[PDB]
Amino acid sequence: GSFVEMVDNLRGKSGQGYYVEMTVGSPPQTLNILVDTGSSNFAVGAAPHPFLHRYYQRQLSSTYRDLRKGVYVPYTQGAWAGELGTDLVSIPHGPNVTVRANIAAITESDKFFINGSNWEGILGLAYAEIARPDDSLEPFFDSLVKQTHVPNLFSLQLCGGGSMIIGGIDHSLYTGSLWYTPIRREWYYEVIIVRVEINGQDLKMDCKEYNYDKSIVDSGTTNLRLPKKVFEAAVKSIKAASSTEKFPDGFWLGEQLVCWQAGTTPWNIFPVISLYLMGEVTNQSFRITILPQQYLRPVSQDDCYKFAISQSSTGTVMGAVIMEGFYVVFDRARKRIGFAVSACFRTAAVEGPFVTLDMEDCGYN
Ligand SMILES: C[C@@H]1CCc2cccc(c2)C[C@@](C)(N)C(=O)OCc2cc(nc(N(C)S(C)(=O)=O)c2)CC1
Repeated sequence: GSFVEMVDNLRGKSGQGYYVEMTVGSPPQTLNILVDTGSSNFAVGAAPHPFLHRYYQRQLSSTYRDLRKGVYVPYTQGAWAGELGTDLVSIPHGPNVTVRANIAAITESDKFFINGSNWEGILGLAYAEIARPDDSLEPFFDSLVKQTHVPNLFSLQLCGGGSMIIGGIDHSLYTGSLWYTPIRREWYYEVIIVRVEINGQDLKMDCKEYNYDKSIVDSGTTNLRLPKKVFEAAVKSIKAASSTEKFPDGFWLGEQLVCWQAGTTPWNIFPVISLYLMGEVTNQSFRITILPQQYLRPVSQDDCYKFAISQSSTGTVMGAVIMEGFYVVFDRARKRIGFAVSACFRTAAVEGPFVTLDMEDCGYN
């Protein structure tokens, strides 16, 4: 494959984030940067912190330009404050280009950096609409596309480290066909879920509930996060389908873990979950099917697991444990996201087409 040099350019895991090396400034300062499709700011630790191995030293970069404006970014989890500027940025195991990008130098933070995660900054790959301080601060990928001929597309294979292929699709990273769902709105990577099944049994909720108040794809969130009403129905259904064994109720709430003798985890007793996504043709959908190996996240002779489906008050979030099944293509150029079975008794699947009527009615307005 022509994209071979980008294969395996990611390290990390679902619980702590996946990261890529990025080289900033002149002379080069290389840092580990969280790959985040749920936000739109590029920002790096720029001062000592207990959880940081290295940080950006602006004074040592001759190409750094201070924008003389501060920025504050609150996330679903954590927040940071810093100073805005621009500097030269390249991705050594990514595209063969160097761009002048906005960069926020993080000087203070709260509950953001994670001990032992090995990343020192964040690459927000979503759109300008959700950038801070506002949509005038051009996100990194926008600068990349504006300043270079790199195609307006990237793809993520999260294993399952992983691969971020920038500017194309690497056919070695998936099997079968790619199936595409429209990007509903260019802010988050917003999609539309049209049906949910647990072991082939329809959850039978009004599809508007699945997307209230939005459904997004976020590589920087661990879990499948669901609106409360959906979470409740899904857990009731999963519990019923896995009755071969009994689990404490707090397990389903993430307040308890269960551990099995290494190699004895009874995967076969847990159901598969299918999420149907709106397709590219009228009344057409496809499904991605999620295994217990995905939604039971590993945390001696015992293997401990946390239930990785949880509640949200801000809509559905298809996080890393969902993406780990799949090669996911963020086709910005054609405003669509593709899913295929990742090259990394049951298997994760992407299947279609299905006939689903009134799919337009599933989205929040
Ligand atoms: C991979 C994550 C680490 C990287 C990370 C930390 C903190 C913020 C972000 C990204 C940015 C953004 C935009 N991704 C964000 O705000 O995610 C919400 C989030 C993160 C995390 N857990 C969340 N959940 C509460 S859970 C356990 O249900 O998956 C939600 C921590 C794991």
